Order: sequence, then C-alpha cells, then structure tokens
Amino acid sequence: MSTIIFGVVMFTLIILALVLVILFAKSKLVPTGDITISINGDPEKAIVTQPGGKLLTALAGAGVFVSSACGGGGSCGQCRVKIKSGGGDILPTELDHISKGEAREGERLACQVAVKADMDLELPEEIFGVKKWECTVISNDNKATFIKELKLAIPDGESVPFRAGGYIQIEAPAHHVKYADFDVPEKYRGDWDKFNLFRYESKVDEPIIRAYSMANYPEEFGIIMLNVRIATPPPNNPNVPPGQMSSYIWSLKAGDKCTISGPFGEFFAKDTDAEMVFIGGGAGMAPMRSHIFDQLKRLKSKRKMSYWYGARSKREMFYVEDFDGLAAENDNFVWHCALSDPQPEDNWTGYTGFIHNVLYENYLKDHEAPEDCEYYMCGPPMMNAAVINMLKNLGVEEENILLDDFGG
Amino acid sequence: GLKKFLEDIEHHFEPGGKHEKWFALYEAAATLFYTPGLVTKRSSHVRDSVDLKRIMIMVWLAVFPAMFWGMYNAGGQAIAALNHLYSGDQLAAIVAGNWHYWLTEMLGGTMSSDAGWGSKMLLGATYFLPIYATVFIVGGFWEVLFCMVRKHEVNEGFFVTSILFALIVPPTLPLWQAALGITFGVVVAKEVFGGTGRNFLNPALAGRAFLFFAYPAQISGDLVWTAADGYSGATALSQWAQGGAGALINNATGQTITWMDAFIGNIPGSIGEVSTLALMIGAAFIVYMGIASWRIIGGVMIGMILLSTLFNVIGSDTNAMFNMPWHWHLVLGGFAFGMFFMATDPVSASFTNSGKWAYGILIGVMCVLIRVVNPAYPEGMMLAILFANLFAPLFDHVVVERNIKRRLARYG
Amino acid sequence: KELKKSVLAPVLDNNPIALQVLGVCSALAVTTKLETAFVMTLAVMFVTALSNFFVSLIRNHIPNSVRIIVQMAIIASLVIVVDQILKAYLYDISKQLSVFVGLIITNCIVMGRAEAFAMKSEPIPSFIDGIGNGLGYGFVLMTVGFFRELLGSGKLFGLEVLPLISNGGWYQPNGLMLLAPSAFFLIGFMIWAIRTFKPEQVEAKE
Amino acid sequence: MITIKKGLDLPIAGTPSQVISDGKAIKKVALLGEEYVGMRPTMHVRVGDEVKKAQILFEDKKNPGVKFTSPVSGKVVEINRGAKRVLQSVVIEVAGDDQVTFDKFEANQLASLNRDAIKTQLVESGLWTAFRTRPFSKVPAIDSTSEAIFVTAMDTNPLAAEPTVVINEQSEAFVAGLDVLSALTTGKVYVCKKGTSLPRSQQPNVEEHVFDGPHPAGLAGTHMHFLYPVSADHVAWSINYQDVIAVGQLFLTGELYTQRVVSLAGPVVNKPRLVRTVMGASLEQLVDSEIMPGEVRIISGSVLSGTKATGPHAYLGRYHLQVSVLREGRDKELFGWAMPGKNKFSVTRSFLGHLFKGQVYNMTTTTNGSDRSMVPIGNYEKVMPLDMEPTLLLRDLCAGDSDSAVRLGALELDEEDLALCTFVCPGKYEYGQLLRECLDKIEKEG
Amino acid sequence: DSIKKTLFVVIALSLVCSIIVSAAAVGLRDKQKENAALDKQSKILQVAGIEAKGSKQIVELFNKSIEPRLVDFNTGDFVEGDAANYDQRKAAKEASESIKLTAEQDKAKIQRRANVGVVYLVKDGDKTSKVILPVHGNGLWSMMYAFVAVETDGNTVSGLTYYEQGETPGLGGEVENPAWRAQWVGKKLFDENHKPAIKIVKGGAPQGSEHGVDGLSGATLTSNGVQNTFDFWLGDMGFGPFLTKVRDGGL
Amino acid sequence: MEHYISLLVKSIFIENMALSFFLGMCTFLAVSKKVKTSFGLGIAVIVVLTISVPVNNLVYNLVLKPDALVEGVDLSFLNFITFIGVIAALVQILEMILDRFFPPLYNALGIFLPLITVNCAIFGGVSFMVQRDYSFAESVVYGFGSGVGWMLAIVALAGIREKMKYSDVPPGLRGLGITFITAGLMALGFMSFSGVQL
Ligand SMILES: Cc1cc2nc3c(=O)[nH]c(=O)nc-3n(C[C@H](O)[C@H](O)[C@H](O)COP(=O)(O)OP(=O)(O)OC[C@H]3O[C@@H](n4cnc5c(N)ncnc54)[C@H](O)[C@@H]3O)c2cc1C
Ligand SMILES: CCCCCCCC[C@H]1O[C@H]1C/C=C/C=C\[C@H](O)CC(=O)NC1=C[C@](C)(CC)OC1=O
Ligand SMILES: Cc1cc2nc3c(=O)[nH]c(=O)nc-3n(C[C@H](O)[C@H](O)[C@H](O)COP(=O)(O)O)c2cc1C
Ligand code: FES
Ligand code: FES
Ligand SMILES: [Ca+2]
Repeated sequence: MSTIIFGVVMFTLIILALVLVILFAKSKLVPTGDITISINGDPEKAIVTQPGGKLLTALAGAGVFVSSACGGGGSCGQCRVKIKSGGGDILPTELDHISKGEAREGERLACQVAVKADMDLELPEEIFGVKKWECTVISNDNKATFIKELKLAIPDGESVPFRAGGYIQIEAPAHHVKYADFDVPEKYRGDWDKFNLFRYESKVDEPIIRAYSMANYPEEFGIIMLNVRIATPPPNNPNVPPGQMSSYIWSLKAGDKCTISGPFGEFFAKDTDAEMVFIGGGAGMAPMRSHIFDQLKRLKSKRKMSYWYGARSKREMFYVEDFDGLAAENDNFVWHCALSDPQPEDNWTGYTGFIHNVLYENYLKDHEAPEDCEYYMCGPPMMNAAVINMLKNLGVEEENILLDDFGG
Repeated sequence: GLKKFLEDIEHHFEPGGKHEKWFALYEAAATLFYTPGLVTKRSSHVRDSVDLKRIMIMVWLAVFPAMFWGMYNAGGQAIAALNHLYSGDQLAAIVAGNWHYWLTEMLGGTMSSDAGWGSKMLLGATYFLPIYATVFIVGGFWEVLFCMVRKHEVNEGFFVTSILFALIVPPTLPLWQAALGITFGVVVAKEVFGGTGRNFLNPALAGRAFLFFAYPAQISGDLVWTAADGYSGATALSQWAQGGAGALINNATGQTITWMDAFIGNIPGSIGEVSTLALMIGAAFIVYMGIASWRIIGGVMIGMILLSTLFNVIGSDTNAMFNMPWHWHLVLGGFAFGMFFMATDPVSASFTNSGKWAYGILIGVMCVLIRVVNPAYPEGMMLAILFANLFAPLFDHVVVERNIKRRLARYG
Repeated sequence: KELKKSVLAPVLDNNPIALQVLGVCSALAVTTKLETAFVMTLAVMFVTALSNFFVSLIRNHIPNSVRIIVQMAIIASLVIVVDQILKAYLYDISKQLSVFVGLIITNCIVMGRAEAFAMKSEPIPSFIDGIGNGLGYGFVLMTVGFFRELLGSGKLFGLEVLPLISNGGWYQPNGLMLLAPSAFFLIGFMIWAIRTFKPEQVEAKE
Repeated sequence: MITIKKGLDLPIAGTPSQVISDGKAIKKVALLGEEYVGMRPTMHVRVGDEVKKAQILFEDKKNPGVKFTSPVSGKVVEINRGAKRVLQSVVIEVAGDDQVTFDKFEANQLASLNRDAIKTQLVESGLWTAFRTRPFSKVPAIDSTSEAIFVTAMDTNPLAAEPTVVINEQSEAFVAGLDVLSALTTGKVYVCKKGTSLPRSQQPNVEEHVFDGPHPAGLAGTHMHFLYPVSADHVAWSINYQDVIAVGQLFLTGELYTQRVVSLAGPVVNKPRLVRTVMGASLEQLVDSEIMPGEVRIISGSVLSGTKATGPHAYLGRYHLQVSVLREGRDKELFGWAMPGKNKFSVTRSFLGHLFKGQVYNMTTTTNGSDRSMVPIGNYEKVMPLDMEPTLLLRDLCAGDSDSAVRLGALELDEEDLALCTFVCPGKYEYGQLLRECLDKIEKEG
Repeated sequence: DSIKKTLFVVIALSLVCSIIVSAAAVGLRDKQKENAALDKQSKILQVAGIEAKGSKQIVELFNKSIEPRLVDFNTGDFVEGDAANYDQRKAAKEASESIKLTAEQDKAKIQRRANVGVVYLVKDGDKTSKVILPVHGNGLWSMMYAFVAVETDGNTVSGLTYYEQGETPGLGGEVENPAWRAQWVGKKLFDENHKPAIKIVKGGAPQGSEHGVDGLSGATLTSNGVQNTFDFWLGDMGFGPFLTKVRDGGL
Repeated sequence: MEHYISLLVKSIFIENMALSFFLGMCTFLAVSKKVKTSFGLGIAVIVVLTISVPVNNLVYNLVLKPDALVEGVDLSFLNFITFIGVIAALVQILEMILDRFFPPLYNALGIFLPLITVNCAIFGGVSFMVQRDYSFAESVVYGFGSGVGWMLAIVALAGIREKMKYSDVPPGLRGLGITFITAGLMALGFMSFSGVQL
C-alpha cells in the first residue's frame, strides 16, 4: 500500500517540477514584448503588434488592402510584398511563387513571413490607394446562352481608378438561390434542357469572395460593367452544385445592392509601336472591349490592331454594334469571328472551326514577321492551349504573349 | 555471310516486326560481332578509340593467369588430400562415388599421387567451370530482364562481375547458393539503382556478403577450402590466429607453409585468390593501361603497412595475430585479389584524386583491423571494401567543399 | 458512413510506414517472429486508440505551453500499464520484446496521430482513426514477419511447415532473414509493389 | 610564365604550311543566326534588298541596341529559317563596293579617346559583336563595362593557324587596336601569347602574359582562370587577335575591315595552308577542288569545337579562324573493338598506337563505340588543367543539377572548354550541350 | 491561459494517471515474480529428467522433488541462507560478495566468481539421486549458461542443458541440439587421477570413449568456450572441492 | 583514460545507434536528403543525448533505484515516464533557445525539432544506460559517443543519397523504397564490427 502512495506523490512531483522548469525557462527565453510594423510609410503609419503569427494578419486587422486573390487557398501566389529589414529566411514553399532573381531583392510572401520581430515594409506602389464601395445595380442583362452583363453604379459621383483590362473583387453572403428565380429570355433559355437546369439550386452558409474583369474602359466614367458566366455543373457529373456566387450574381436585377473592391490588374497593354492582336472566346470579350476602346479613344495613337473571336453558334456573339462602329471610324482596327458549330438558324457564311486554326491559316500564315506582334489572349481552356502552341510554333517569344485566364 | 545476315534479319526486330520485343538481344549480338558504324553528330567531331567494351575485356583478360593457376591449385590440393586420406580400394570406391573424380579419370586423367599438371587442372576445371556457367547464366537473366523491361541497351560490366564472383568463392559452393548470390548481387545491389555506372556498392562483394551472412556454414570453416571428400584442414590465416608462424603446416603433406609457397599460391583457399604473383602480373597490365587506380592501390598498401607495423610494435602475449608482419599480411587470404581487382572498381571508389588516397587507406586499415582484433572472422577484405564504399562520398564531399572555399577566395 | 472508410484507408491508401515514415524501428526489430509481431500490433492498436481518445477528450483545456508534456504523460501511463499486463500474463513474449515495449512511447505513430488528428477531432473519430492506423501498421508488420520467420526458421507461429535438415528434413534456413538488413529489403519491395498497384503514390522526380 | 601540364595535343594528320596565299574567289557570304548566344533577331532586310558594306541586317531583341551588319556589298538572296522559324543564316550575294564610313583618327590619338565615343563607333560599325562575356559567352550590353579585356594572341587548336605569321603583316593595326582596347577598358588588357615576340603597345595598363603547354593552354577560359577568375559579379570580355586588327583598321581608316586569314587543313585536304578569305565566306566555294574524292565533313572551326557546315550553315562562323575537313567514318569492323590497334588513337594505353611516338593519324568522324553510362576511368583529370573536380562537375551536368554545377565552377566554362572531356569520354557523352542547357537555366532564373 | 489553470490541469492529470499506474504496477508484482520463478523451475525440472507441463504441475513437482542449497566454493561445503531466492548472477558482480579472478585462473573468461553458489539436489523420498550444477563461460558471441546433472558418485553425468546462449543458430547454436545434448549421458567428469577429463574433441569422438564428446561441426570458437567452461568449473576455483566432498561422502 | 576511450570507441562504432541498433529510423530515412541538413540534425541529436543521459542517470540513482528513496520501496515503474518527461523538457528548452534569442539556426531544421522528442535513439540510449548501470562520467561518455555515431551514420547516408543524383531508380522505388534498400546495404557494410568485444 505504501508503494502506491509513494508512486502517486513521486509522479505528481516529477511532472510538476518539469512543468515549472519549462515555464521558468520560457519567461527568460521569449521576449514577451511589443513591436511596431514599419512601413514605407509615414512615421504614424506603423502598426503596433505583439509578436507572434503571420505578418498578413496585422495588415488585415489594420484594414489595409493587402494583396490576396482566389480566396487564398495557399496557391494564389499574389500575396507578395517587399521587406528591407527583418525579412528573415525564405520558406521553401515560397519558391513556387518567387523566383531566385526576385527573392534576392527582399520580396517575401506575407502568408509565410511570421511577425516575430520588427521589420520594415516597402509596400508596392502605395497599395493604400485601393478602396471599396457600396453600390447599386444599374442593369443585369442577358446576352448569350450562358453570359450576362452586370452594370454597376459608383456612389458620390466617384469613378474607380483603373486601367483597361483590370478586375475587381466581389463578395457574397450566406445565400440560397434556385434556377427558377432566373429571368433568362426564352431565346437563350431553350438550350438548358441538356441538363434540365430548371431542377437546380444552390446555397452557402458563410460568405465567399471572387474576382471579375471589367467590360468598360477608363473613359467610360461613372459605371463599372462586367460580363458574368453562369457556372453550370460539369457534364461528366452534372449532379454537383452550380457556381455558388455565379448563381447569386446571376439573380440580381436593377436597383439591387452590390459591393465592389480591390481594383487590380497585371494585364495592362505594352507601350510600343508594334502591332497588337487580340484573341478570345466566349466570356473573354470584356477585357478585349476594354483594351480596344481604351486604345482607340483614349490613347488615340495610330497603331495596328486586330481582334479574333471564337464561339459555339451565332446566337453567342454580342457587342457587334460597338465593334462595327469602332471599325467604321478607325481603319486601324478590324474584327473577325468564327463559329465552332454554326446552327441551322445561324445562316453562317464566315469561317468555321476553332479560332486558332482560322487565325493561323488566314492571317499569320502569310504574315511578314509574326514574332513582332503582341498577342493578348483570354478564352476557353482549349483556346488557352492551342493559341499558345500555335504562336510558339511560329517563333513568338513569351514576352510577346500575354495570357489572362479565369483563375485556372 | 554473317555481315549480310545480321543486316538482312534486322527487319524482324525493327518497330512493328515479328520480334520487336527482342531488339535488345538482337542489337547486343550485332554490336558484339561488328562495330556500330555510327558517327559524331554534334561536336568534338573526333573521339577517342576507348570504349566500355575494351575497358571490360582488358579486366576480364587480366584475371586469366589467376583463373588458370587457381584451377591447377584446386586440383592439386584435392588430389593430395585424397591420397593422404585414402589408399587402394577405399580410394577407388571414393573416386567412383564423386562425379568430379570419375569424370576426371574418364577424360584421361588420373587421381593417383603421381598425377600431372594436366590432370590437376582438369580436376580444377570440373569445379570452376560449373560455378562460372551457373553464375553467368543466372545473372545474365536478370540483366536482360531489367534492360528489356526498362528498354535500355544491354551493356557490359556483368562480364566482369560474373567472373570476379566466380573466382572468390570456395571450390565446393553449391550451385543453387551460387545462383542465389549472383541474383542478390545483380538485382539488389546494382539493377534497382539503374545498372552499370549508377550503383554505389560493389556488385560482386554484395553477393558474397549475402552468402557469407546467410549460409555461413558453406563458406567458412575447415570443410570447404579443399575439395576432398572427408578432408578437414585449416588454412593459413586460421593457423596463424591459433599458433603464430609455428602453426603454418600443410597437413595433407606434412610440410611447412613458407612465404615463398604463400607468394606463389601453393595454399588452399578461394579459387582465384591464392597466387599473389599471378595477381601482380595481371594487375600490372591494367594499372599501366590507365584502367586501375595506382592511387587506390598505394593507399591500400600504406594503410596495411601502417596498421600492421603498429600492431607489431605494441605487441600482445595472447593474440598471435599481433606479430604478423606486413609482408605476411600481403600474401595471405584475399588481400592481393581485393586490392588489385575489387578495390579499384571505378564506380564504387572516390571520384577525386585526393579522395582515392583516403579510400585506399581506409580499406587497408579496416582489412588489417578485422583480421587482427575481430575473433569471429579470419579475414576482412570484402567487409573492409564494403565499409569504405559507404564513406567514399564523404571524402569526395570534403574535397569538393575545400575546392569551393578556394573558388570563393578567387583562386580557383 | 465513414466508419469503414476511416478504418480501412490507412491499410493501403495512407499507410503509417509505407507512405508516412512513422513506426519503423519496431518494424525492423520485432518482425522475426509472428507471435511477437502480432502482440506488438495489438499493443500499438490499443495504445494509439486510447491515447487518441483521451487527448481528443481534453483537447479544449490542454494548456498550449506544456501540451507535449501532458500528451507524453497520457501515452507513458498507457504504455506502463501495458508493460505490467504483458509481464504478468505473457512473460515469454515480454522477455523477447525487451526494450521495444517501453519504446512504444517514442513510436512516432502514436504522437503523430495524437497531434495531427486527436487535437482537431472528436473522441469517437479519434478512436476509429487510431484503430485504422494500428491496422495498417499491423498489415506491414505481419507481412514482413511472415517472410522473415518462414524463410529463416521454417516456422509460422512456432509451427513447423518446412522441415529442417538439422531436424532431418530438407530445408536449410536462411541466416540473413534473422538479421536486421533483411527487413529493409522486404519493406522496400513491399513499397515497390504497393506503389505499382497504387500509382498515385509515386513521388515526383526531382 | 604559366606552364600547363595537363592537356592533349591531338596528332591529327594534314597540318597546314604556315604561309599565306590567296584563296578561291568568294561570291556569297552570310551571317549565321544560331552562333550568337541568346540572340532573337529583328530583321531589317528582306529578300531582294541591296545592302552596303557595314549596313545593318538585324538587331537583337534580348540585347537592345546591338547591331549586326553586312560584311560585303551586294544583294540579299536568302533568309533561311528552320524549326519554329528560327533564323539560320542571311545570305548576301557579292556585288558592287559601296560601304558605310565612319570617323578616322591618328595612331597616337587612340589611347586617349572617350569610352563612349569608342563604344558608339564600334556598335554602329557592327564590330561590337567581336566581344564576348564570361560567364554566358554573350555579346556585352552596350551600356556595360568590364575591368578585364582578354586578347587571345595564341591558338593551340588542332591544325590552327600561327597567329604570329598573321600579326606580322598588320603590326600597326594590332597596336592601334590594343591602344583602343586600353582606352575602352576600366581596368587592364591582358595579351595572352606564346614565348615568341609580338608588336607591343606602350600603354601602362596593357600587359603581355606568356602561356606554355598543350591544349587547352590557348583558351580564353584558361587565361581567365589563371589571371582574373570570373564569377557572377566579375565579368570579363574576350576578343581575338584578328578582331583586334579589325578594330585598329576601323579606328585608323574609318572603314570596316572584313578580311580574314584562315587555316584550311585536314586529313583529306590536298595542300594544307593558310588562305586569305572574307568574313562569313561560303565554305562550299572555299573548299572547291581542295579536297580528295569521297564523302567528307566540312567543319567551320576546329574538330574539337566547330559547326558541321552543310546546307544553310555552310558558311564561315563569326568566331572561327580555320576550316577542318575530314572523312566520314561509317565503316564496320569485325571485332574492331578487340583489335590490337596500331593505328588507333587514345589517351589511355590500351592500344599499340601510343608505343609509336610521333605517329600521325588519319582520323575520321567515327564514334568508337556506343553510348553508355559514365564509368570514371579517370580520363577527364588527364585533360582538365583548371582547378576543378572534372568527374563531379560532369556528373552534375549530366544529372542537370545547375545549382550545384554553379558552385562546382560552371560559370567559368564555355562549350569549347569541355571539348577534351567530350573527346576522352568512354561513355560518348557530349558535355557542351549539357553545359549550355545549365547555363540557359542559370541565366533565365537570374 | 493563466499559470494557475495550467498548474491545476497538470496536477489533476498527474493524480489521475498516477493512481491507476501505481495500482496496476503494485497489483501484478507477485504474479510477475511467479512467472519469473516458474521459468527457472521448468528448466531445472527438464534437466533433472522429470516430465511436467503447466504451472500447477511444475510448482508441485519442483517443491516435492528438488531442494536448492548454497555451497561455498573455497571449501566445498554447505552454507546457511535462503537458497531458493539467492541471485548468484548479481552476487558475482558485487565487490563484497565475490572475488576478482586472475588471468591464469580465469580459463572460462568470466572475470568474477561469487563467493557462494547455488546447487539443486534431486530427491527420492529423503534419498538423493542427483545434484544439478549451474555453470557458464564465454562463447564466441555471448556468455553461455547451462545446467549439468551429476550423479551421487561425483563422476558420472546424467544430462546437460544450455538454457541461455547467443551463438549463431546454425553453427554455434547447436549446443541446444537434442542430438548433441544426448551425448553427455554416462560420460565421466574425472579420470583415475581425480582430475578434469571432459574433452570436446574436434572431428568427432572415438565411439565408446568415456570422456570425449563430438565438437560442434564448423564451430570451434564455441567448442573452445564449452571446453573452457568445464575446465574452469571442474577446477579448484569451481565445484572441485564440492565434488570431492560428494565423492568421499555427502548428500 | 583508456577505459573511457574504449567506451567512446565502442559507442561510436561497435554499437552504432543507427546502423547496429537501428533506432531513429523515421528521421534517419526522411531527413537524409542533404548533407548539411543532416549535419545540423545530427549535432542537435548529439546535444540532446549528451544532456539527457546523465540527468536521467542522476534521477534514476537518486529516486527510482530500488531502496534508493526508502528501504523496501522501489519505484522502478516510473522509469518510462521520468525519461520521456526529462527528454521532452530538455528538447523544448533547446528549441526555445534555437528558434529564438541566441541563434536563429532553427529555420532550416523546421518541423524536426519537435520530432526529436520521439526519436527512439535517445530513449533507447537512456534505457541501455539504465540496464548497464553506468557511472556519471560513463553516462556522459556513452551519450556523447552514441550521438556522434548516429550523426556519422546519418551524414554517410546523406552523402550516398547526394551521390545517387546520377541514378535511374524505377518509378515505384523512387523515394522510400530505394532509401530502405540503401540503409539495408549500409547495415550490411556495418556488420564488420559484429565480432569485436571492446
Ligand atoms: C482575375 C480574374 C478575373 C475573372 N474574371 C471573370 C469574368 O470576367 N467573368 C467570369 O464569369 N468569371 C471570371 N473569373 C472567374 C470567377 O472569378 C470564378 O473563378 C468563378 O468562375 C465564379 O464562380 P463561383 O465562384 O460562383 O462558383 P465556384 O463555387 O467557385 O465554382 C465551383 C465549381 O466546381 C464545381 N464542382 C464542385 N464540386 C464538384 C465536384 N465534386 N465535382 C465536379 N465539379 C464540382 C461546381 O459545380 C462549380 O462548377 C475571373 C477570375 C479571376 C481570377
Ligand atoms: C528475359 C529474357 C530471357 C533471358 C535471356 C537468356 C539468358 C541470358 C543469360 O545468358 C546470359 C547472357 C546475358 C548477358 C548479359 C549481360 C552481359 O553483361 C553482356 C556482355 O557480357 N556483353 C559483352 C561481353 C563482350 C564479349 C566483351 C565486353 O562484349 C559484349 O558486348
Ligand atoms: C576478395 C576476397 C574477399 C574475402 N573476404 C573475406 C572476408 O571478408 N571474411 C572471411 O572470412 N573470408 C574472406 N575471404 C576468404 C579468405 O580470404 C580465405 O580464402 C578463407 O578465409 C580461407 O583461408 P584463410 O582461413 O586462411 O583466410 C575473401 C576472399 C577473397 C578472394
Ligand atoms: S494565401 Fe496567397 S500566397 Fe499564401
Ligand atoms: S519509430 Fe520513428 S524514430 Fe523509432
Ligand atoms: Ca558466478
């Protein structure tokens, strides 16, 4: 019996002594202080922060529009900043988003840099200029079997600071929507029997975030215009839920509330003399419209432009009036389009097949120097593959091919 | 016409042919009989005449005196032991019971005490050749299987592995044990790493280690080193470890084993190890040709001499291995064979001139150390080589790091 | 219903030793005899399941400063009780296992699971996950032990199946199967077969 | 003096007689687009255009401001393009004598010119492409400088010309070019040579260094290793003696000097000798009636490092000062690998040939064997004189481990530096390609 | 969290764990001791030639047929003490309970010998039929322990059993082979001169000999160990005086 | 001095904790990619072992040994918990030093410092010390030697794996299987010291 009591007390005392030793050692070996996150910044711009955790958490708490996209996911790779003092050592998982030629300048990913000591931030090009707005729907008009355009109204007579081809972020709350709520005209709604989409519905129980490109151009003041695609279930297993915020945005109508934030973009056009070629398909017309309108009407320079478009059938093409007016007043621009599956009601007489083949066989095959042109591209996945392959087989280098995919 | 035949049958192995899956063997035969007839296509439009075929055939030819003397000595030792043990009708009944002996007698030889070198080498042949054939065929099966499945070109190097494995085993190895050993050595030690030029161990010694630790009763003791039925006699290293130089006696003939006998190879042991003179004659040619590393050989000798002399100096009154000099360490066991032919494998050695010295020194030191202070094993050449195979990369790493510091100092 | 999925996934899809490198020392050591391997598998299953259950049960109140101290306390207590029971009722196998009964505490599977799953999940799911990980560990251990015992002694669970020459039979046992180097080769070839039949586990070329 | 002890003087047959004679009349010249590292052309001419001498033909996209000019006056006749429309050569048909001219100075004014003026004149004349930068062997950016300009006044390549014979004719041009280089460099100019005398520049920062030994004792890489080790932050420029003569002529007369003196030699050349030619001349026209009958390979440059000149590439390279012709070795031997070769060359002593000292071989383009893995017999250490680990560096290149190759010393090398290692490889690897691949990655990633 | 709560949680967990751990470790001690003792009793019963299986039968037959005793090696006569619990393997390494052997005395390579050892008499009513002597010595890989059963004449061996060895299973592990252990029955430990005469003969014993037994085939560094074991333990430093006492009268 | 030299040599070579006792295999196999990373891990293991073994010796001799605390009372059943707690506390303090105010060498090591606690080598060394009944100096020496031997084995494996950059392992064996085979071959090589009794 005595052994039991002795074992109990010895167990307790040994464990307690070890725990006390650890706590006492902590009190000396951890700073337990307070540091200020320094910024390019003015002397009062710094952020007070007890050390510990990731760096981006303090910037987010301070309301700063720190760079982030695709809801994070640990794979967006847009969470990069430059640090001049205290950046520490690079975490190997950053190498997939930071090159060796860029890491040596002190560029770090905000997700990985832990706030363990004071550091100095050279935030790129005054990220503080980013804003967010509360906003009202001007219109939400369908244009194709799966495409709709959203028109947006900026408050207090303001206009979003942006350059052609940029995008803005959008967020949605916990919401429930059903396909019967949609207001698609019959001319476009007749083709939904492929999956009988009228059966479908979606719902989420917490807010989400995505981004969308802007179909207007800088001198289209006072409004932001977007082209939205109704995300439908994939055909192999079409029983899965539809696009959570695609459905939510699809259901809005004129006069409804909306919010926008994070004007961004890396798709800006290069300032050269050389020719420009715009190629896209489906929902990708918005950046192309932005670029073409901006160059023709704002920059006004006499360059050479060309726009090529691919689609399923003739009932999928729009903005014909806008492009034709631009062409009628500017000979520097011309527009061409092709159909993969021209339907009986289309009465199609133009080029057929996929737009990359049409482009190569009709224009680039005879081009004097195809490597001298700039190629901007945004479209379906197999456009995304084939156009790049065909251009690269002509000797066009990467620095002349600019691609803006829909977030993989 | 062989030349026209080889080039008029090729369509059966070309893509879509009746034998498209045997192109590896077809090309092996074709490029064995004739040269590829290819030309340079990018740069260095002229090439050296050396190639792996010559590199391997030279090494294969280098061990021919060792092979022939081992055959002769195995036959002679077996005959002497048989005549020592048996006589008359008992000897006749023994001969009629073993196919080695009665085949030797049928082919014209004699098993009597007055047998000549012809009968002695014939009796040694009837032991050596089956082992070599089994090893070659079984190992080549795995080589061809891997190279065909992975669609590589069947290459040389097993040509040397098979013979070296066949020369370092007792004359009485069971053929199934030989097959298992060669299977282990070829597959586990070499082929899983990618084949020739891409392993880090010695394929020949890897199989011998497998036999050594899996079936120790057939590759050790008194009963395996002389191919005589019912004969049990110790060998030189064991006899020294028992009773010094006064214990070196040949029981079969009652004579003393002298240094000259050990040097020539008039002693029992593995088939090809015994003749230090023949091994030196063979190794001189491939060291002169630039195929073997005199740095490695010199390092091995330096380590052996240093450690043996240190043991002689400090001395011991119970362990008789403490008084064996360097010139006795040289001629006994498989030291000469390992040093000349198995410590110089280019793929398993250090890739740096400075690292080769340390690699050889480590091999020699470990061999002498195992021999003297390890009571379980009377010899440690293969264990020493396998141990140094693990640390050759560290020597390379140290040399490279010194070179890199020198480079950063802007003097390299 | 994820019960069966959780119990069975560690066997092949997420094996403790053959995908994660966790639980290797005991696999090398105790797999020369099927009885020792089986008892070790049962002990690891028991300890992992109960430690997961309790650690998950107290996950909300565990102080962050000394979480490893309390987790080791739980696991060491369980292992001490297991050792007492083994020495009381399975003295022979206990004398054979020797230091490796105590080393269940440092068996990386128990703490890997206690940190990765028990701290983030409910008690019953943690218990089921411990059972599944123990099952995968036992799969590997028994597969190795079969070959090692059979080819090194002609026995299974101590039952003679290959008569030995020393006993008057025909089989000569392989001495290397009784030494540690054999376990490495056996595990390597088993991993090779598993990744041949499950190609998604193949590691990307560097 | 620096004495190279490890190397190999290849004893190939047909060595030239060091006497200069007039060559065959040349009617076509060309600029080869694939011999400029990292160049991406921007064509300024199209087929049918008429060009003056030193008129621009194309510019480099990746090296802004660098101009490649015509070596002769004539008419563009072809613009050859290969796979992925990669430029192969721009062929000009000689006609007329019109040219673009520049400023000219006195001989004693060159040492005190302005660096920017020198660079402007060189770039405009298109002679700026004579320079190359170690690391990466590229044309220097027009806005950059270097503290070490290496002049190569020696040539140890097999069958190569003797630089002294050529230089003795152009002493004033050579000295003027040396003065211009001294003005152009921030640090020093290194004149690498053999033990014999050459015309001397009087400038205090022009130095003569004497190198001795077998090949590669005459490579700019070896000279840089032994006088100014190069790294990412220490780049050096490399130019040869004939280009220095061209620079001197340019700054003395205001005209682009496009003459050459190349060595036409080889086992199949009837009368090996030095011949006067023009930059980028047509090798097919140069070697007309100079060769024995049969199938032969014409090489622009050395047999160690040169370009097979067939088809659109059948023109003299920009950095090549010799033409090598040798037979095509497509014969099959019965047990040829096992013969006691008296007529077989090797760095190893496995053949009877090494016993016949002074023997000369009629080498062909045979690959003596098939491709194999690398068994380190130790041949590379016999031919690499630099302070490197040849076996480990070559294995890094084969495995494609560029990060460790840089540490082991890849940045100091060029394709021509590994030619001997490719030569003596029993596995028949080709290391220039691997080195270029790794250098491409190192450059691209920054 | 507060240090107060941290210490409270740790203390409570320590109490809860320690209660059950100590209770389990203290409740099973007697059964663990029983298992440990029965393992030894089974081996002694086996070497004595008494069949038994099961804990009940083993612990009954050992009590009714065996009688442990303590022996002083220096004088070869019985000593008082609790023989059934004496731990010779521990008393041998303790400084005050053993001696340090000298190089010429330590033929068996054990380096220490306890002052008093344990022997097990085999009984038949109150008549002694055998005495079992635990001996040991160094082999090639390990220290080998054995029981040797000697009759009451002090010269004749009734059986041998090696109950703890670590030699190679196929070469040196043959000390546990029943066919080899069966050769010891009837052999004489001493010659006419009453001197040690056990001989492990290489190559096999001449059949009919009263002293020689076959050596282990292919294993001489272990046969040497057995020979040294018996040479030491039949000498003045071992059971020599005790066996002379048994021969001239005792038991 | 000679006795301690023999003990150190035995611990380093004749009883190599990694290639003779086969403990620590999880980290030994996982972290053998790079020579310098393996070197840092080995030095950390050396420090942990050389500080843990003597403290456990002191605690065992003063408290846990039978009759040490009170005659007739043995607390030998607390050995496992005591050893594990001491090791965990020491490793936690050492990590608090490393990833913090003294030397930011933590980084590169990363997630393996927490895993050093469940490294079977340290626990096995403590258990072997308890079994062998060493003195305090003998403890210190044995811990240092065991750590040095484990570091040597890991560094050699890292060097071999670096050499294997040229290899052509089949896709199924690429990764864990080839490493297991290599470790088996290394153990086969290390079997040369089996018969030595130092
Ligand atoms: C810079 C940028 C600009 C963009 N611009 C535009 C633009 O102008 N127009 C535009 O329309 N989009 C644009 N996008 C794309 C958009 O932001 C989102 O990527 C997405 O298309 C919006 O859909 P969602 O978020 O409503 O649905 P999500 O929920 O994001 O979509 C989920 C999809 O996965 C499917 N799915 C779910 N589970 C399964 C399963 N188990 N098996 C199979 N399928 C499954 C769903 O059915 C659905 O199709 C842009 C993206 C970026 C990054
Ligand atoms: C799976 C299909 C059925 C199995 C095949 C049927 C059984 C196969 C088995 O009988 C062996 C043959 C295989 C050898 C393999 C490899 C050898 O290393 C090749 C070799 O020695 N090559 C050469 C030697 C020489 C003469 C000198 C260098 O030249 C060479 O090219
Ligand atoms: C290359 C080679 C390596 C050898 N390695 C060992 C070894 O490691 N251990 C061993 O016991 N015998 C080894 N041997 C065998 C011995 O050299 C010798 O033939 C055998 O032990 C019988 O002779 P001995 O007892 O006099 O040494 C090897 C033989 C050769 C040829
Ligand atoms: S979440 Fe965007 S890079 Fe980490
Ligand atoms: S089980 Fe992982 S270290 Fe031992
Ligand atoms: Ca004793």
